[PDB]
Amino acid sequence: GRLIYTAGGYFRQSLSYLEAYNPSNGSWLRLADLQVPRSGLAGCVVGGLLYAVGGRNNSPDGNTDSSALDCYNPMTNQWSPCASMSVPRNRIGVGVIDGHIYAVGGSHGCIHHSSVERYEPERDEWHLVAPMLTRRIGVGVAVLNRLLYAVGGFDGTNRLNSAECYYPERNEWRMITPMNTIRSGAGVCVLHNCIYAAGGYDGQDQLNSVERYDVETETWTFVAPMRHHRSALGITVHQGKIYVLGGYDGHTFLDSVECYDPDSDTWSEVTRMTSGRSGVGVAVTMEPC
Ligand SMILES: CCC[C@@H]1CCCCN1C(=O)c1cccc(-c2cccc(-n3ncc(C(=O)O)c3C3CC3)c2)c1F
Ligand SMILES: [Cl-]
Repeated sequence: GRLIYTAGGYFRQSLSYLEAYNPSNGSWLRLADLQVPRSGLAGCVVGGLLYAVGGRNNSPDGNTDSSALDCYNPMTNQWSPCASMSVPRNRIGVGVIDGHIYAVGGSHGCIHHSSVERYEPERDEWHLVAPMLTRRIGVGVAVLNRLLYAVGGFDGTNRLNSAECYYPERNEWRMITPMNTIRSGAGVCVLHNCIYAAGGYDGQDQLNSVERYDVETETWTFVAPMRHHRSALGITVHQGKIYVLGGYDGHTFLDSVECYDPDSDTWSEVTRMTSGRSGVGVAVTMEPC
């Protein structure tokens, strides 16, 4: 079976937790801690390995933005460092295309990045690619049909409803239709032919709303809202269903995990994380041993 891995996050300070949830039986497993606490990171999987990318260690002894890439092997339950990115990237978004990891946007202190870089596991090397048209931190990233989408975020001055697409063979970014909602620190993922954007912060309030972009019609449509308003949520897809994990609702660091069934257009509570946290990294891969 395949598990939903949550890495890092934030509650009082940045966290080192790695925990795995099994939708088939409801169980949570605590696995090997990250070597360095981090929130505002992203997770992804390549070749069955789990990668934790970017973030920041918010800690009583100082705050340090992360350029780190670290690899977790479920076969061994061990974290291994990989090559670091060109720059620290807190509140990062990532996407995988053709076995390569794209790191998108994020912050380094007051620097809000438009830059983008690509990691090649076989070479353990990062290389910069074309920058986005917009500086974006708290950016949602997804991949559909081997194209990379950057959705919403914060540009240093304003939260954004805008979104853009990267065409790898042209090394070029182009704007797409903006969302109907300003969203920073949303969860963004792909399901079927659609890019979903769930929650986020609009400048005044945390959001429960969810909308999706159909690449064939170039339009965004709202679907059913989540049960919990949330920003800095984790999101992933497991067996054709969207899962959202944790985040902040303006009041509480949520332990709520919700899942979306596109066929019934309904959200339901599925489990609680072992403790409330925001700004996790999430991805799906095989069971450990
Ligand atoms: C010291 C951190 C406090 C912070 C902010 C105030 C509320 C308590 N805190 C969090 O819960 C938190 C902690 C770590 C990371 C994140 C995190 C993750 C991804 C994206 C963004 N992100 N990126 C742009 C924006 C924006 O506001 O436009 C955000 C916030 C709307 C989410 C933020 C956290 F939110
Ligand atoms: Cl932060």
